[PDB]
Amino acid sequence: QFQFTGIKKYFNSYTLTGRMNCVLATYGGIALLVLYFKLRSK
Amino acid sequence: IDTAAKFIGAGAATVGVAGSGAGIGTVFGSLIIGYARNPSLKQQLFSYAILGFALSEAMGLFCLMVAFLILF
Amino acid sequence: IDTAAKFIGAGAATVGVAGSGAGIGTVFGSLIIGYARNPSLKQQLFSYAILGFALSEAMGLFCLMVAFLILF
Amino acid sequence: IDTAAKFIGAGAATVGVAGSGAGIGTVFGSLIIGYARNPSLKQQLFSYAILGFALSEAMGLFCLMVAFLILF
Amino acid sequence: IDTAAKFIGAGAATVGVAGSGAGIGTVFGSLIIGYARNPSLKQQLFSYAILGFALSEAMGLFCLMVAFLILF
Amino acid sequence: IDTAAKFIGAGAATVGVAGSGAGIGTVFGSLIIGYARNPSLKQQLFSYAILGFALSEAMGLFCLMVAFLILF
Amino acid sequence: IDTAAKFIGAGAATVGVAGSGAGIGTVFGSLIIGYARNPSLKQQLFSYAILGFALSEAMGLFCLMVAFLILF
Amino acid sequence: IDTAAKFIGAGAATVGVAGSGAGIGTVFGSLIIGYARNPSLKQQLFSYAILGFALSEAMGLFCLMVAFLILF
Amino acid sequence: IDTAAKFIGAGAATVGVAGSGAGIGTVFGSLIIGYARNPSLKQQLFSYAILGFALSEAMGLFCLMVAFLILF
Amino acid sequence: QLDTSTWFITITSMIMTLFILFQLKISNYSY
Amino acid sequence: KDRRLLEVKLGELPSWILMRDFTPSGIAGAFQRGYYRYYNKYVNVKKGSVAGLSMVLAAYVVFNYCRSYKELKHERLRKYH
Amino acid sequence: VNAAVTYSKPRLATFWHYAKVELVPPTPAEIPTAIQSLKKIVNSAQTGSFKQLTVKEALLNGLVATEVLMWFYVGEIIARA
Amino acid sequence: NLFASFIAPTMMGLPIVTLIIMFPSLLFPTPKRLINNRTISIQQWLIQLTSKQMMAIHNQKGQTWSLMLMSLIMFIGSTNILGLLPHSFTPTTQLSMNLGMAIPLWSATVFTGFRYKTKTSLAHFLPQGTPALLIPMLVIIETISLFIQPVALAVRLTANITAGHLLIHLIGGATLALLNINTMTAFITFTILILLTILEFAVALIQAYVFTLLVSLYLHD
Amino acid sequence: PPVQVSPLIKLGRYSALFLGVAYGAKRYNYLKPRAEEERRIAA
Amino acid sequence: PVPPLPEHGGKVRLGLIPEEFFQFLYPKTGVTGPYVLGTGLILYLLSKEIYVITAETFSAISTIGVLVYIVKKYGASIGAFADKLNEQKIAQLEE
Repeated sequence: QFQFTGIKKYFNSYTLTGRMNCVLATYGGIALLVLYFKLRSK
Repeated sequence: IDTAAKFIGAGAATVGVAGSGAGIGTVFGSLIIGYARNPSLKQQLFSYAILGFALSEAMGLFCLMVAFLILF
Repeated sequence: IDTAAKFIGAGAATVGVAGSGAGIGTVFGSLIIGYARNPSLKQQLFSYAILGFALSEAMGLFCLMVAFLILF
Repeated sequence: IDTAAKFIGAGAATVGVAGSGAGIGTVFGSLIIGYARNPSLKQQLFSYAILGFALSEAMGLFCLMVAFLILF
Repeated sequence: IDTAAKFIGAGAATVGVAGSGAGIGTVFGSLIIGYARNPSLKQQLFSYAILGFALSEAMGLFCLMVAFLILF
Repeated sequence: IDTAAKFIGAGAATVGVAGSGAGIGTVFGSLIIGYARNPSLKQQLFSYAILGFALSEAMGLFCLMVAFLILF
Repeated sequence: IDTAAKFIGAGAATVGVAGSGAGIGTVFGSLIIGYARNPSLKQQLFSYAILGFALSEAMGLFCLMVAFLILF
Repeated sequence: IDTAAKFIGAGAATVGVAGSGAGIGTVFGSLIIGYARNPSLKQQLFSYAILGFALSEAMGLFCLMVAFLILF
Repeated sequence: IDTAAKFIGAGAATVGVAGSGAGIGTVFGSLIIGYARNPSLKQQLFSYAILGFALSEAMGLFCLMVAFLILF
Repeated sequence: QLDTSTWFITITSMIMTLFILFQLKISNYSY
Repeated sequence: KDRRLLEVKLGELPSWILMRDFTPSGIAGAFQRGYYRYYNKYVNVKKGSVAGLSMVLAAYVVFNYCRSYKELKHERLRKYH
Repeated sequence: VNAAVTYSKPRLATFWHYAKVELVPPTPAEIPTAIQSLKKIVNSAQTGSFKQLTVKEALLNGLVATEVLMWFYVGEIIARA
Repeated sequence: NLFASFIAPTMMGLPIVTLIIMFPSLLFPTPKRLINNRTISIQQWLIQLTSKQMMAIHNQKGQTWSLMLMSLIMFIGSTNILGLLPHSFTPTTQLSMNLGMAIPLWSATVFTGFRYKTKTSLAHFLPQGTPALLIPMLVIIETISLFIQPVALAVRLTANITAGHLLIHLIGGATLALLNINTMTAFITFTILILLTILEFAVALIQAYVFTLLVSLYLHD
Repeated sequence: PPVQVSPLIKLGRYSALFLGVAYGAKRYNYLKPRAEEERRIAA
Repeated sequence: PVPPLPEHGGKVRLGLIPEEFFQFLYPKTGVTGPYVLGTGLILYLLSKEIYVITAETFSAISTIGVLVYIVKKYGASIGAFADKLNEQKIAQLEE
């Protein structure tokens, strides 16, 4: 709403590199899948 | 069966605190000699000493966590 | 029994981390006395200290990783 | 089989106090050489030595308390 | 019973890497104090330091390889 | 089995004298170089050395006491 | 059985290499500080360094041979 | 099965001599440094050196004695 | 059964020889920094060291002989 | 205990708070 | 009527329920009022004291104690009856 | 000692007159007054009751009632020994 | 028993970990006037004092990261101090958020370095100067040394706080038990003495965590 | 500024104090043998 | 043009309980009324095992004691130091 314009410069200027959270998401998903498989094996 | 093995493993693992003791002894010992060089800047060297002691403690504290983990 | 052997081996494996504490204590102890001698080259001294602390941590965490792998 | 197996585990967890036996010696040794070059400022040096000795002996008492807990 | 022997042998042989940390801490500390006196000669000092660091880490790696061999 | 599981903790509890020996070596050594720096301050140096050695040996004997009490 | 004895004996004996690493660390540390202080004496300083390295390596190789004998 | 306990307990208590062997070198090492700066007072530096050496060797002989008592 | 305990105890006894390897480096290290000053005064310096090396190795050998004794 | 494979909510909430709330409040400062 | 709840008559409670309209102000409005009522009274003054934060910390502590009751009474009880 | 002089002596002089006036078994002469107060309660109980009164007065009455509730708890401790 | 607080993601009918983790932000009022009360002046003075001591190394590009680092240090410091309360729940205990903190910033730095200074960013693996003839041996040393930074950076934080809380709980249990048998106030003395160190040990961890990242960023900037 | 209080509350306090003492005594007497009986049965 | 702040907020007894609660019960309970209610509440909570004594209680005691000591031994200096900064800023702008 009225908060995007406050830090819009930051988001589109310098956090471009820091915006790579894909590695963390993939690692978390893989860990969760492995844990689910282990739990299902029982 | 397993109780004895876990207890002896915990007792063996708890010997990792010697390194931290030696390190903290060494750092504070260096501080007193360094201070004696010039009484000025004592707060700065003191800050360095405190940082070193805290870092050594952090590097040596997670040994007991494994002992508590094996115990429970 | 095999699980008991794994537990006792993991417990005895962690004792090698004590080397990290002594090395950390020594490296930091040198920085304070060296700075006190020549309070001009703070930047190079701190860079070398940081390099030493980064390199010295490798062995202890390596041993801890070996213990974690063998236990599980 | 239980108390007998705990006897060795408790006994093997009292080695961590040995590491506390070197830091104290290193600390007091530095005090001797540190003041030898600057005969004044004895009080602050003594205070720093006392602080270091107390900290190291507390680090040893950590392992002693763990050994006490292991038995019971 | 053989698996238990392999596990305990691995858990005992892994301790030998402890000395690498102490040696690394020693060499880096010497570089700090050495640089303080003659900053001009910082080019030659490193070659010596690297040599020592590499040698100690090679010894530690050799011990680790022996431990891995006894595990497998 | 109870006797078999005994005398092994007693053997493992006597390895704690190493730190006391290292500290007792370290203190007297520091006194030598300290005396050579300034022969005038001798009695105070000797008093400090004696205090340090007494404290270090007092810390060391705790392991022997534990080993003996567990033995009997 | 014999195999477990061989495994335990080989694992415990191969830990006597930390002393050699610590010795190598100290020798190189002294060399850099020594050259740093008084230049134009590299021959003797390098000479003493080699001798110390050879002595420490021989001391470690003795324990390695002992482990070899125990295994076979 | 008690004979096995006697053997392994004697083997474990033998490791108590590392402290004396490590402590001996620092005393003799300190002596060389102290003599270089002030050769004149060569006589007094010895009494202290030999006192430290005697104390360290007595501390090692204690562990030897306890190991012999356990083995017999 | 007794043979396995014999092997384990013989393997564990050799651990204590790490003290000599640690001390030799410190001894020869003192020689380098000591020779750095008053180089011409060298004969006495070398003599002092030889004695320290001999004593350290004698202690190391005294530690070792019990291993062969217990093995046979 | 610390590993129970329910890590989605904490990560999402931490990202939200750290990257919105604290930066916005800390931006309104003078020096 | 529209007066404060502590001022409404006892028999007028159903009447004030009809007046409860806009009192939540979409729920969030009531919290908006409540935050500023405390903040502008015990914090936003020329010189405050430690009493500004101690109330909040004590409330946090008591709220935390309310959650763990289940486990405590489960076994931590000393005596019976 | 001195703190005892500054508190316990005020305990026996200031706190004594503060409490003994309000904390003492009542004279039997006030029993008819309490009965008349019971009649006051009954008159509202039959009809009127709240009579659209202020919430604050009810809160006062409830708080005093809770204070009265506490003494019965104290008696159990007295008998428990 | 002991492992009750740690494995307890704010137990309730509906999870409230978000409420617990968002609570600390309600302690930093935003300035709205030229001259303000005492409670915010100290905050802004502290922020100014801390800023000039850490971000005074980077040349121009590192000055952009100033807001992120200050927010990070304030957040971690506020989270750790609030956990000393008797029945609190420190979110930093959980490994999940520690793992979700280290990886993004480390990745940002490492592939920011390659984007602009690829020639020099590739050279940092080989140590500067001539390292005798042992090049292939140390080349594999520093590259594996690269990957260990986030793991240690998370694990030390995950470990030390748990160790401290375990010590506090065990000493409390010990001083409770010895009431029945004999009288010993040495244990409560130990507790009150250790509490000072546990109180002042958090801020050092915050400082180390921020400083290591500062150094890592400055290398590739 | 000491203030006299309503005597109506004043009597009601002491009455409850006496009644609480009575209840505590009676309940202790009731529960004393039952506890011993339960402990003996547990043996 | 924000109007100036009031000089003080509210008065609190024991640093945790405000004066308005004391004023509210004054006509009925009296001068010393509410303290008795507080003590009775504590005794009732303890007697019926609503609050359980565990190992955490001593840790809570120690944690509260440290903060109380710090506040009592450094309260005034922090306030004066807080005032001095505003004084300095005002002086600079006026000059």
